[PDB]
Order: sequence, then structure tokens, then C-alpha cells
Amino acid sequence: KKPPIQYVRCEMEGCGTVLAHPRYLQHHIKYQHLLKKKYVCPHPSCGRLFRLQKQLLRHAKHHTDQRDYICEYCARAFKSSHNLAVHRMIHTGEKPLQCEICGFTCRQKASLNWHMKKHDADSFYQFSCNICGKKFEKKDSVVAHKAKSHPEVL
Amino acid sequence: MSTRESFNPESYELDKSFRLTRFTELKGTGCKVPQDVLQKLLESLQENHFQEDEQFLGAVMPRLGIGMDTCVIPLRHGGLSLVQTTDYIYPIVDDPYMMGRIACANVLSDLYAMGVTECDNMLMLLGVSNKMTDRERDKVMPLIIQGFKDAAEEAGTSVTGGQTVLNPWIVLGGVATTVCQPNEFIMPDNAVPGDVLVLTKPLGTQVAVAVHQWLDIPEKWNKIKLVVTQEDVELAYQEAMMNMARLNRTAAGLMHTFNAHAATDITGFGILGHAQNLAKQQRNEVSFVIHNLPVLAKMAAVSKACGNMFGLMHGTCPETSGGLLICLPREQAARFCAEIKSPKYGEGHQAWIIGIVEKGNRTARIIDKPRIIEVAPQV
Amino acid sequence: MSTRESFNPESYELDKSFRLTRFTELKGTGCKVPQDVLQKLLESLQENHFQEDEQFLGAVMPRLGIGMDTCVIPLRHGGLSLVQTTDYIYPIVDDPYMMGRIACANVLSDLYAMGVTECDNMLMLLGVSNKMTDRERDKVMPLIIQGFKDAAEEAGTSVTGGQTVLNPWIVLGGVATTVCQPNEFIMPDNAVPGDVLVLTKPLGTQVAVAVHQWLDIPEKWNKIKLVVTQEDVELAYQEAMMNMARLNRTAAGLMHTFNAHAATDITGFGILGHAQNLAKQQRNEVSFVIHNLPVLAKMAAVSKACGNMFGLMHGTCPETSGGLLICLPREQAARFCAEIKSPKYGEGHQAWIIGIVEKGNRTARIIDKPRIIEVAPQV
Amino acid sequence: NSLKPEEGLEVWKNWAQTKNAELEKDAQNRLAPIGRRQLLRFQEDLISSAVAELNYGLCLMTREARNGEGEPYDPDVLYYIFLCIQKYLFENGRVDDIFSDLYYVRFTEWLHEVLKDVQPRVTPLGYVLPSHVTEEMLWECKQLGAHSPSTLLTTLMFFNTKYFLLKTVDQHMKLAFSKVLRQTKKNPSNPKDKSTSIRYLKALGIHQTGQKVTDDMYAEQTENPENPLRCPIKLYDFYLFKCPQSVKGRNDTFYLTPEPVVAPNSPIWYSVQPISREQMGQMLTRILVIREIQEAIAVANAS
Amino acid sequence: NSLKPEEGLEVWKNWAQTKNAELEKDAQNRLAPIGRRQLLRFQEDLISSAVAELNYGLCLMTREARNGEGEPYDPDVLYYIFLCIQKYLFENGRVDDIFSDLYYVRFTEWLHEVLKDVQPRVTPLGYVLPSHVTEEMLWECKQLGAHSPSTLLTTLMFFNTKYFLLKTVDQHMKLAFSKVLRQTKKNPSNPKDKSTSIRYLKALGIHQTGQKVTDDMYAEQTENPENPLRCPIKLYDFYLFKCPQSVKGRNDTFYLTPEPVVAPNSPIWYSVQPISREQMGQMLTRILVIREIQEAIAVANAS
DNA sequence: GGAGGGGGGTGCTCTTAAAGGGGCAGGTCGC
DNA sequence: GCGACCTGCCCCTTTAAGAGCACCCCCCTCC
Ligand SMILES: [Zn+2]
Ligand SMILES: [Zn+2]
Ligand SMILES: [Zn+2]
Ligand SMILES: [Zn+2]
Ligand SMILES: [Zn+2]
Repeated sequence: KKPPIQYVRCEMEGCGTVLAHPRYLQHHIKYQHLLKKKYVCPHPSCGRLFRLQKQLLRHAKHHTDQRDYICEYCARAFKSSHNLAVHRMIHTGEKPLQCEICGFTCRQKASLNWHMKKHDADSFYQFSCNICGKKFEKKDSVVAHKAKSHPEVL
Repeated sequence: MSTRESFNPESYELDKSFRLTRFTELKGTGCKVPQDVLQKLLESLQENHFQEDEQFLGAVMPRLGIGMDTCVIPLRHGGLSLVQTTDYIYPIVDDPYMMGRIACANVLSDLYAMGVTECDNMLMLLGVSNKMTDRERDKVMPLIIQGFKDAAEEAGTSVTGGQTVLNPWIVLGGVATTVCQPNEFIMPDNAVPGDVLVLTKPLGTQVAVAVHQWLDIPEKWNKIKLVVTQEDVELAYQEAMMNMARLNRTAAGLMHTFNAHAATDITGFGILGHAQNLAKQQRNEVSFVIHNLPVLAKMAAVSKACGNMFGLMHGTCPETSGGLLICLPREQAARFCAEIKSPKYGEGHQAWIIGIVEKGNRTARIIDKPRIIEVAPQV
Repeated sequence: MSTRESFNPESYELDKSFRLTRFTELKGTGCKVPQDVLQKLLESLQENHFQEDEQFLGAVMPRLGIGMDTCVIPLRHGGLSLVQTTDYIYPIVDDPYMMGRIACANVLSDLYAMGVTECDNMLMLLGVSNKMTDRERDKVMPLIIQGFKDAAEEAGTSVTGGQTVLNPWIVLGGVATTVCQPNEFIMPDNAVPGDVLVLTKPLGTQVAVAVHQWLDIPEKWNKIKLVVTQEDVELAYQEAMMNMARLNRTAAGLMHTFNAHAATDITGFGILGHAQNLAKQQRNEVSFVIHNLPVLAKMAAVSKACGNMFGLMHGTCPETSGGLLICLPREQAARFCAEIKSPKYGEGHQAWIIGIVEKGNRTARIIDKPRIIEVAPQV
Repeated sequence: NSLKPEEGLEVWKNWAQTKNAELEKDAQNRLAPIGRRQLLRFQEDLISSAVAELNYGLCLMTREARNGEGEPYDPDVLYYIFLCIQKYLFENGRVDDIFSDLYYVRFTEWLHEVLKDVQPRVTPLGYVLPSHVTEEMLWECKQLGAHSPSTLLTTLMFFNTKYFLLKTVDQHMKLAFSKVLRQTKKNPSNPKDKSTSIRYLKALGIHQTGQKVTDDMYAEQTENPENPLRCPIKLYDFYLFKCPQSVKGRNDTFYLTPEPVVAPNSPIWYSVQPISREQMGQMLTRILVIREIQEAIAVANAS
Repeated sequence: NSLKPEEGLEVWKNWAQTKNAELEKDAQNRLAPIGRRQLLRFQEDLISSAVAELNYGLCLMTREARNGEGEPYDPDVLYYIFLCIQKYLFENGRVDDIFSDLYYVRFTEWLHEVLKDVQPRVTPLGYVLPSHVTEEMLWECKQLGAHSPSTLLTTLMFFNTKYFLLKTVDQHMKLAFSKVLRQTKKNPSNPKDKSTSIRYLKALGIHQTGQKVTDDMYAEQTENPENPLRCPIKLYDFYLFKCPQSVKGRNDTFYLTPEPVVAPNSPIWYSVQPISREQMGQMLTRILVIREIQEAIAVANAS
């Protein structure tokens, strides 16, 4: 039932995204450019405004403490499956990422960003957040910083 | 010629529809349509059972050299060794001069993979396509010969001799040979745990070259018109043509300088294919692991969009005139890339650390989700 | 497969419609349609202006060796010279085993021309036809490798190295290299008036090969039946196969013994084609005349039926692994052939005095009405 | 010179003639390792011998080298003959070092098996028999000096065993980089003295604790202005200057495995991996046959 | 006296240093005649020098030798130095014959240019100064003997000039196979009649009207059984046993050009083409400086 | 019968920021 | 003069959380 693979693009100004199937174009347009709405988290004090129905379901787990992911080795608990998947690396002792200059291997891009401070590279970077000038390299990271920091809520 | 920006056929008074690549029958797998078949054939060509000779009752050095590349042959007189190779490249670039230069560099690379910075002699092979207008043959072969000779000149040697044959496809090759002392080359069987792998040239030349032949076909182009525009395709073509024409002489020199253990040339098969072949030589029980894959601008996306035609991510994409894959200790590699990036002797060129040498039973691999260090288009 | 006197395609789980020669376009003019243009290209790739350097203000011998074949390159160590050759031919014989031997012998004919009697290393090129079915490859290519390596072993060398490529026609090749002292090879430039020429192998194998390929198809065999019987194609085919697979190693050893002024190999251009090249590199003002041609039995008659495709009587008949064309003094030549015919160890072969050497303008030519000696086939 | 290559060449020629006679009388097929298909016959001249043929040939000489009168060579003179052969090879354009190069490892093992059970002979009327090998002899053969990573490592071993009085392999294995301390000890009375020496604590087993005497419990190496190329301090500093920073400041091991590939301008010659007990013992046992070291250790133990 | 190859190597090394200094000074572009694109630098050691480089250097040395400190050598000594260089090349593995090998034709011409204008080095007591070059010096090297065809030819010319007293090239050209005759003359020892000798027309004077001269007016060459490899006769028989059959019996010529390609078991070494006049002159000039021959001709003039 | 569209919810890979433990480096009191 | 103790600040790593795509599941459908 997998549709044959082609590629299409949304033509909305400022939207250069490309979808791996013709089907996903309508989903993308609805969920990004048409489905404009605001929701307020049910928690009394959270006060974060979300525009998708789905995002609230995840945000519900944030405020509650219903952990379900149990590590195989140390039997620790975690609040998300991918969090546990990352944690499993420690017991397995794998360091996939590797800085391409000095060969300093780590387990996450958070560490690799810290290492990049040494090999001065922020000069090459062009992107930067308009709030506090975080001086990023790519665009999705800009949205990540606007979400984690400089939040736009209430 | 090198100085000219490009090659305009009308400048040489040929037909505008003349593309040097027209003669070859290009394929995503390229010259290595099957790899296992040709791997076994190459092994058969290099198979010799009597060489063990009871190990000569000791640790007799291997005559096949790398076992699969740059065979080293001890000689009767002088205590010297014969270090020679050979490689044959079909045209993949519309510039005959640059194509001959690329062929010479590809032939020479296998010497530099063993830290041989000087080549005594080089022969040549010059195929002549049957389906090639006799008028065109006269205006192209001089350019290809000039490119080959110029590349040899830049390598501190001189092509003298060869053979000219007729084949349905243009065939270019050579035989780089060198007679050098034991203190002049590096035997690549010294890898130890904790080492790092350094790549001297970005990957993806095959994809960029093949895509340029789709820039004319409207059927194939419409497949990838979304992923990559035409201008950046042209940039990638220009750079893959320029990168494929360099020489690894500086790589060999800094290989000797910085205590390199083993190195190999990424030509055909794939980066993983050559590493696996490399791993089977090491005396120690080591296993390579590649954590990064340098690639030209806007090439991984095309590899995804073209299906299994190319296969960059998995490291099965064959390459022409690919850079060395050296094995250094960490600190030397950290110093290695900095110097090759800014060598006072010549012009700058980058180099990336792409993996580590774990402990294993002589096999390489690629992590499930390798990263793509996009190589800026010389900017 | 070695001991077997012939080939049986059915015995190897292959359909009897399998002809090894089907993978090449046999043309009467030979592997290369043009000679002067191809010769011009080979000269172009053998031409380097800086190689002269006013003779270094000294007596410097050519770095291209013969100037047309088997270049000799001085080395930095121990006053040694690097002598190497290369020549790639396509399948011309149905037998896969014997074909590899022919490819090896051809690659060494140029080396035995310079007088070198021993070889240190020997690479090879193995092109696999893309039109070849996979199951055929697994039982055809190995025999070529087997024969190539057996011929190398008989030559006193080991096939260490090689290369595999994909090419619409089977391409068999190799490079033979020797590192020898100045007192071990003959530079062919000392021809003087009053010397005779000796040919070690009968001429005209291409005729027998083409006639044997035409044997099956009647669209061309019908006419040839009148001049020559079919059975004579088979015996001549056997003789051509056997002769092309015997090395000139014994001949090279005897050139030193009997004061050989010059020698060359009749490979690919014809006896007249390689006589002009040999006479073009004699420092004296000497020319060559061919008063005889030892054609293979009953092939001369078939040559006339199609004078354009073959052109044997005129001399420009391509050959594959032909004999050496030496220039000996008349007194010694009478003994050169006598010794080669009946060697002490056995396995002798005949040789003829094709012509004489007289003062001229450094060009060869065949008399208008040369005599043809029908070398009786061995049986 | 005090080292004569002609003796080594003559010994090799005699042995090669004997071995070739043995092979030809046996008349059993055997192929040389060289590329050209040739029957294995040891070159009567050393220079033309291949790298693989030398290793097999030299190994046998340790069990089949005879003298003119026919008496087998004693271990000391046999090591001296091998030094002569090495000098010969260096003199004739060759570059291989028959003691350090990896292709010659088996020869070193056989040499160690030969020299393992060597003890002084008092058979001559003189209570001490002076060995034929000498300090200046090795210095001539380029075995000691800053020439190559292996020779430099041996040179450091030689100067430690002479001055620090380290004779058993265990004593060296106890030696660590942190323990070896270098101090200026400049004497103000001598202006611009610029004194220097490396000092090491001795492992003397005594009930009493504390520093009874600074000089008694610590050995020192003295700068030698006669030849800077022989100064132990100059070779020691050059050793550290050509070692990775990681090892420095460690207290585990002091001798580092040579890197297989080095260049005249290579910043680092050594690898962090220390040398194994087998190689350490082979190096020491050879450095315990020299006459200078032999008499030096003779002096220490007696008094 | 004997040969001292080290001294020849020293001369070559001094000249090489000076010439390389000049090459670096002029700062031109010159490429060595080898495969590698290496700037022409004259090796400080002979052995690693190519044939072209060796030829070119040897030529310039005859002008630029300045072997004596601020003093150039006389033509006599240069021959000694080049003989030493040839001995060094023989002893160090090379196979180059700087005198007769066809690749070095340019060199021998320059030596002939330097030597042809011989100026005797006279003293107040008379020109009794014997040149530094002697017969034993040439025979210690490969110049005279039966090793290569050119050496055999020069040996025959040497013996001719030393016994038949042929002091000029024109006298030599007149000699031919038929003129010289092998005589089995009766020896003083009756039981042994084996030894022969070869005689040539000499002092023939005037044959007018059958003028009578002594029946023995020739110069003989008796056997020298001290060394079989020095015998005048055995070399003559060996020479005639290697010359082409057609040559023997003629009166046109005696000295035959050697075949460029020769093997140890080659039945015939030479070619019918007789030696050139210039080659006669060069060989004679090189053979005439040797001290022994000067004495042989010296006694002739006295008597 | 049916493949295609609509609607919904979800895991996975990537990214960034926040929290946190370890270690280097000050100032103060005691010996 | 030297050390121990408390505390502050930075470094590097691990956990927590958002973005968006590819995917599945269900339902409906008019042809
Ligand atoms: Zn959009
Ligand atoms: Zn909330
Ligand atoms: Zn866990
Ligand atoms: Zn880094
Ligand atoms: Zn910000």
C-alpha cells in the first residue's frame, strides 16, 4: 500500500520544504500554513500556548510524572522513548559522533557543540536568533532555540 | 588546457552535440557494475599460493604489497624494491584535457597510497573509439595526451611509451612504476587500536559527474529538479572535476612526516569496500569504523532521490581519483589536517577525520546513521 | 585444462554456440584500422621535447629505448636501467587457456626485443565483456588467468598484481618490467651495411585466425572453399595457435651470443610496419630490404583472394605475438638459425633469413616480387 | 678503525660458500623470495642479498658460523662479527639495521638465544678477560646515537645501565618517567655553570628510613662536553622532545615503542605503547656484553 | 706501486663539491638525465651516478680537476686518477668501463686531447722521470687482459709496442695477419720444443737488388710462463680464435672493431670492419704514457 | 468490489536548552 | 610558611523537551 515515491513542494512563500510523496503535501499545508489556532495548557501555571492538537498530548506528559521507559541495564526510568534510547548508549559504550578535525568522539550533538567552541567556527556561521544573537549555522536550530529559549507564549 | 575556464567544442570547430562522455555507457554502478565479481577477479589476478614457502621459516615480507594494490617486488641487486601499479578510467568528463589529467592522477594515486612521493617512469594506454569521427579523433587525442603529460610533469616524472588500441569505448590508463629503497615506502599493516582515519578528498564525485549527464536529458532531470537546481549541479561538476585532478604527493609526504600506519586509495568499489579490503591486511586484530562521510555540496540529497542507483550513505558509491584513507594516531591526525589545510609549500586542501580503529576481526563498517559533513563548494 | 589439446565448450556446461571471439569485432586490417594515425598518436605520446636537452652535452642513449618500443629509463641507484613493455590484444583464439598464454607471450615480445632474457614482475589487465552472461564468466575468465600465469611461470616470473575493468570486448593485457644492468640489454641502433635479417616465427597468423572464424558462417566461406580446403584451415589454425604461444626467450638468449646489432617484434603492424620503425632508429645510414616472407602454410593463397582485408604479400598484415626480427652479420646468422633449430635442451624451432641490409636512407621496403616460403606445418 | 668490515665480509663469504655447497649437493628445489624465478643461493656478496634472504642467512650464522681454524665463535666475537657486517652494509649504500628493523626480528631473537648464557671467562691468567666489543665500537656502527628511534632508545638504555647501575631487566622495568627528575643544580660559585644531570632514586633494601646521604641513594648522569653527540643529557632531552606529551608526567613506563614509519622532520618518533619484556631483555642482554658496561658494573658491585 | 681507489674517489668528491657549488651559484635550470625530474647534481659518491652524468662529469674533470691544492695535475697523473676511478667502479658493483665502452666515447676523446701534446717533465739530471702509471697498475685494473674485446685489443697493441717496438700509429697500420707468422722455433732445451713466437717485419731497410741483411731482423715475443694470463702468445691465439674467419689471411688490417654485443660464450667477438685511424691514435696515446713502455722505447733510441 | 481521498493519532530522527557533577581556582582560619 | 576547609565559577556531559516527516489505522467514498 506504499504509494510510489515521487517528490513535491509547497509553493507557500518562505516555505521551501519538500515532501517524499504527493500525499503529504496537503497534510503539511494544513498543519503548517492553514491550521492556525491557539491552545492553552490545562495546567494552571504552565501557560504555554500551542497551536496543534497533537502538541498538547505530548505537553501533558511534561507536567505529569508518569514515567514508563525502563532501561534494560540500570533499570532507570525516563519520560520518553528516545530519551531512553539515547541513555542506552552509556551502558553499550558507543560514541558515534566524532569531530572531524581532532577526532574527539562523544554521544550527542550537545557535546559536539561544546567542542566546536575550541575549533573556532562561529565566524563561518551565518544564522543568528534575533533576540539574543545566538549565532547559529542552520535554520531548524533557530526554531529549536526559539522554542527552548525565547519562548513565544501568553 | 588548464588555464581555460571550460571546453567549448566550437572553439575547436567540432559539432556542438559532441560530448566526450557520449562514448562511454555510464551506469550508476559505473565501471564496477558488479563489485563482488570484479573483486574476485582482481583477487584471482593477484592470487599466488607458492609465495608462502613455509613462511620462509620466518616473517618474510609479502610480495603482493597491500595484497590488493601496489605490489612490492624485491629485486636481485641493490636490495631495492619494485613498486608499480595500473588503473584504467573511462571518460566521465566533457573536458579531454582535464580527463587525461584525471586519468594520470588516478594511475599515480596507488603509489601515493604507500608514501611514494616520486615516480621513476610511467607508461600510457590510449583507447580510440570506433564510433568516433576521424575528424574528431584528431582534435581530442592531442588534448588527452597533453593532459596526461602535464599531470605526469606535475608529479615529477615523464610519460615515455605506451600502447594505442581501438576499443568501442575510449580507454585511458597507465602504469606508474618506481624502484625505491625500503626506507621510501610504507607497508600498510601497522594499524593499532585508538587510531583515526583521515580522508584527503571529499566523496560523491561519481554522483556529481553522472548528474551532469542528466542536465541535458529532460526525462532524468525532472526526477531531481526539486532536490538540486542546475547552478549548484554545475558547481558540483566543476569541483568534482577539479578535485579528481589533484595529486596526493603532499598527502604521501605528510604521511611519512606524521607516522601514518596504513593508507589506501578510494578508487572504485566504495569507501567501505576499500576499508574492508584494507582491514584484511592488518597483522593486528583491528576493525575500522567510519563515523563521518564528507560529500560535495548538494549530493546526498540526489543520492536519496535517485534510489539505489548511487548509494552514497552506505559507502558503496564507486569513486574515481579518490583521496587516500590514512590511519594515524589521534594527535598526528589533529596536526595532519591542519598542515595539509595550510601548507606553506603549495595550495590549500582540506582533510577530514572520518572514523576510528576499534578492535575487531579485520572488518570495517559504517554506523547506522552516519553524518554528512557538507563540503562547501570552495567558498 | 592445460594438458587438454583443444577446447570443448559443452564439457564446461556451456552451449556449443559459445565462441570466445564473438566478443570482438574481428576486422581484416586488425585491431586498429589506421596505422599512420595510430602510429602518429603513439609517437605523440612518446614525444617529449625536454627529453633531448642537447644530449646533456654528452653521449646519452635514448630514454625511449628502441624509440618505438620497450623504453629504457635510467635509474638513480647503481647505474641501473628500467626496461618495461606493454601490449593489449583481444581474443583471437577460441581456446580460453591458450588465449591467456598468447596474451602473456605478446606482452614479452617487446621485452625480448631489447635483449632482456629475464623479467622481474608482470601485471595484467582483464576486461570482462558486459555482454558476457554471468555463468559463462565463472568458467571462462579463470582459464585466461590460468594460462596467463602459466606463461609467466614459464617465462621466469610471477604475475603479482593486475586490474579488472568492464569493457564491451574482452581486453587482455599486461606490463612486463625488468631492472637490468647496462650489460644485459641490446639497444637496436648498431645496424651496419652488410648484415642480414632473421625472423624467428612464420608470418601471417591473422590470416589463419580470420579464416577459421569465417569457417562457420557460409556467407563468406563459400568463396574461400575453391582456393583452400576446409581441413587446411584447421591445421593452419593449430599451427598459428601453437606458434603464438611459444615465447621468444630462447631467441633473446642467443642475440647476446651472436652479436645482434638490432632486433624488434613483429606485433600488430606487420613485417613491413615494424621494419620501417626498426630502420628509423639506426644511427648509421642503412636501409632494409625484405627478399622473403615465410608465410604460414597455404595461408598465402587465401591472402590473395581478399588482398584488401589481409594484404600479406605487401607486408602490412597485422600479427599477434610474432617472432623477433634481428639484424645479424651473415657469418653469425648462419649459426643463429642452426643453433635455434636444434637446441641442446630441446624444443627447437626454425628461423629464416628473410632479407639483407644495405646502405640507404633509414627506410625499409619489400621488393616488388618477394618469394613466399610455405612453412610446412608441424604434425 | 677499531671496527673492521672486511672481517665480517670474509666470515659471510665463507659461510655462504659452505651453505651453497650444502644446497647444491642436496639438489632439492627451492626458490628465492625475489620476484624473478631464481634458485635460492646465498649471494657470496652481502650487498646484493635481498631483505628476506639476509634474515634467513644471518640467523643460521649464529648456529653455523665457523672460524678459519674451525672453532665455533664465542658469543662476544660473534656479536662483534655481526657489528662488522652491519658496518659493511652501511658502507655500501644499504640502509637496513640488522638489529632494529622489524624485518630482522627473528635474527635478534636467535642472537638473544645465543647471548643469554654468557658469563665472564677467567681462563686467561688475567683475572678479567676483556671483551672484544667496546663503547666506541658501537658508536662507530651507529648503534648508539640520535640516528633513528630504535638506536636512540638503545642509547638511553645504555646510559642508564652504565650510570644508574641498572643491570637486571626488572630494574629497568621499574624505571618510570616521573621518577627520573632533572634539576639545574647550578653552582653560584661557578658563574654561568649551567650544570644539568638526571637523578634517580635507588631501590636499596635497608631497614633504616630517611635520606642518609643524598649522593649515596641517588645516581646522576654527568654532561659530557667532549662530544655533545655522546652526552647522555643531550640524548635524554632529545628523547622527550620527540615523544608525545601524553606520556610525559606518567609514572608507569619510560621506554616507548618506536613508530614503524618516521621522517627526519617528524615531530614524534615514539608511540605511547611501552616495549614488551622480550624486546627489553633482548636490548639489555646485548648492552650487557660491551666491555665498558661490563667493567662499570664490575666496579659497582664489588664496592 | 698499486692502485688506491679511495684517492680516486677523493678526487671525484672534491670536483663534485666544487661543481655542485657552481651549479647552485649559477641558479640555472638543468635536469638530470634520469627518469625522475631531479635537478642535475653530481653525486658526491661515484656509484649512484648515471652513465650520462658519469660521462659528462669525467669530461669536465680533465679541465676542471685542479686536484693539487691550487695546482692542476700533469697529463700523466690524470691517467692514474681515472684508472683509480675505474678500479673503484669495478670494486663497488658498477659495470662501466670508462675507457672502451661505447657510451663513454666522448670522454676518451678529451683525454686524448689533453695527452697528445705530451711535454716531458725534465730535470737538470735528465728526463729519467718514470711516469706514475705502470704495467702492474693497468693489469690490476681490467684494462689489459682477455676480459672484454676492447681490453684484448688494447693488450695486443700494448704487447706490439712493447716488443715489436711500434712507436707511431703509421707503423701500427702497416701490420696485418699475414705479415705476422707463428714460428715453432727449436728451444735451447731439446726435450721441450713447445714454445713458439710471433715475428713482424722490422728494420727491413732497403730490399734493392736483393740487399742482404741478417736473416733475423725482426723482434720476437717469447713465452712468459710465470702467468698464463700475461703470455704474449696465448693472447694472440685467443684473439685469432675470436676474430671472424674471413678476416684471417688478409693483408689489409690487423686490429678489428669489437662487436657492441658480446656474451661470455660468444664464439666471435670482433667484426671485419677494421679499427679507425683515430681509434688507433687514441689507444696508442693511452698505451704510450705507461712508464714501462717509455723504458722499452727509451732503450731502443739508446741502442 | 474497489483504489483513492479525508481525518485522526504516533514513532523516530534531529535539534536545542537546562540541570548537574567534577574539577580548578579564590579567601579564611589553624598550625 | 604551609596546609585544611568553604565556597565560587567554568567545563563538559546527560536529561528534558519541541519540530517535523513518514507512517499506520480507520473510515468514507462515488465510479
Ligand atoms: Zn508549505
Ligand atoms: Zn503545560
Ligand atoms: Zn540505563
Ligand atoms: Zn575538534
Ligand atoms: Zn537567543
